[PDB]
Amino acid sequence: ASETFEFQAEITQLMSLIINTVYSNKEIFLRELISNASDALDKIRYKSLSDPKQLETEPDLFIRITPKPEQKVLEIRDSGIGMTKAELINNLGTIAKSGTKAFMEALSAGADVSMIGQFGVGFYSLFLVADRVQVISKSNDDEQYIWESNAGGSFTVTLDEVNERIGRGTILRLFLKDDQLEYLEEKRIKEVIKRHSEFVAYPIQLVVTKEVE
Amino acid sequence: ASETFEFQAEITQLMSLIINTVYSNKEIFLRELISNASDALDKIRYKSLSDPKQLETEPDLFIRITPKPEQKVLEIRDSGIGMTKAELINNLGTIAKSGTKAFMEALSAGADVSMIGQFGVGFYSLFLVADRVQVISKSNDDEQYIWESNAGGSFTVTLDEVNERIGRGTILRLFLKDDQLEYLEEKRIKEVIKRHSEFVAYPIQLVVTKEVE
Ligand SMILES: COC1=C2C[C@@H](C)C[C@H](OC)[C@H](O)[C@H](C)/C=C(\C)[C@@H](OC(N)=O)[C@@H](OC)/C=C\C=C(/C)C(=O)NC(=C(c3ccco3)C1=O)C2=O
Ligand SMILES: COC1=C2C[C@@H](C)C[C@H](OC)[C@H](O)[C@H](C)/C=C(\C)[C@@H](OC(N)=O)[C@@H](OC)/C=C\C=C(/C)C(=O)NC(=C(c3ccco3)C1=O)C2=O
Ligand code: NI
Ligand code: NI
Ligand code: NI
Ligand code: NI
Ligand code: NI
Ligand code: NI
Repeated sequence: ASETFEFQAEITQLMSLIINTVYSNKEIFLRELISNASDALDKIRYKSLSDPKQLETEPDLFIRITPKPEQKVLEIRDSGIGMTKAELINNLGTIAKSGTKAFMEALSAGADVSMIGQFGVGFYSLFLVADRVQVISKSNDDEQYIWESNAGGSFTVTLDEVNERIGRGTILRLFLKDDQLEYLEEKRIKEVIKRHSEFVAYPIQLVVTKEVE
Repeated sequence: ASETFEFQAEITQLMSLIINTVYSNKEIFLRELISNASDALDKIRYKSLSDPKQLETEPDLFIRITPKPEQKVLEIRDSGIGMTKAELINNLGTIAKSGTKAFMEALSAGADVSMIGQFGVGFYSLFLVADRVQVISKSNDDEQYIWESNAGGSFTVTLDEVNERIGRGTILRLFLKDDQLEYLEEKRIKEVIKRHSEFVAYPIQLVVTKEVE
């Protein structure tokens, strides 16, 4: 029925630094979320070694990118390990994150945004291209939940009685900024993926809507 | 929380005649559901003439066909008028339907299955290719509901706390028979649509998943 949570202070700062920022190489947000997806797919594949039944909820391991042009939305789905309510809460904003400080200090010094991934806060690069995100997620150990943020000071978390059922995993639902609609285009997606996500152990799927004529 | 309803007797007979049937031209089920979609799109476009706000819930008028190969499922979506709980109940199985009798008598006499559409029971041709259907629907005048049938003697109707939100309209979710998986293939869909659905006033979209390599 949907709870509101406060962002740890530094995490709010990080998000502002990013959402309010010029910078050409915004395309990196795609490497970052594909990198996350991949990590999440590794984790369930590995968990499944001693627990084969964990795969039963969704046998197929993939990454799938669905531009929804109509809604100015882009979605990155993975059939990875997914995240519980508690995980969404703790890992995505309430708890003091590993390198949020360190990363901003590095930016102060002239570091390239590109590095965000190496500080373990790559997730937040999605604010380069988006003013709202929903992380929708289904872990084998909990119900499906939606974490939502507009880069403000808080996020909500809501039991998901609204989205298609993910069997297991996570959909990143990016509400793209108006200047950033190029990331809805098939050719632009293939380009970024080919150039900067060359070594991914899982198939990357791209959902394309074509009018039959 | 999901109610069970009985099929009017003749409607049960019709469904058996169809689901238990040889016959080459099964492809007609596609004409029939595209024909329905179109009718449903006409109806809201027309309703919108004196009530422009009816379009607000989903401004775009389209038909969209999404083969889900993984789940052996094919979906035909329309952004048409959609159907209420009561409508799903009355119009799709509990009430004595216009030409269900007449149509079966016509089949007894040697009529081609193709004609089902002209008896106003084309909907049931989907059992040519499918052993389970979910009709999921969102009318402007009610919540989203799922009507479900395996061709048996009954259907259920359930408040939809499980599927993506249709803004307005209907998704036909066909669980294809194992002999009928050709209707998952892009080329097969374009063929049937081009040959037998040549004159449709609305764009027909086909969702294709392609692996980026
Ligand atoms: C040491 O674990 C890792 C953490 C610490 C926890 C958050 C891990 C999570 O706990 C529940 C969980 O184990 C998930 C698998 C989470 C993943 C990676 C993502 O979700 C999925 N499923 O797509 C992502 O939301 C999309 C979640 C937040 C990640 C943020 C903050 C990051 O920028 N980076 C990050 C990692 C990483 C991997 C590759 C590049 O960076 C990473 O390995 C981490 O922060
Ligand atoms: C005189 O209205 C019509 C009826 C009688 C009522 C059912 C109408 C419905 O009441 C609420 C409603 O007005 C919807 C718009 C329903 C549509 C057409 C479909 O849903 C959508 N939205 O895709 C379909 O489920 C997919 C529903 C059942 C239809 C069956 C039984 C049919 O085989 N045929 C059929 C028509 C038809 C049109 C073209 C070819 O055949 C038709 O015009 C009819 O039965
Ligand atoms: Ni539009
Ligand atoms: Ni916007
Ligand atoms: Ni580049
Ligand atoms: Ni499979
Ligand atoms: Ni089956
Ligand atoms: Ni033909």
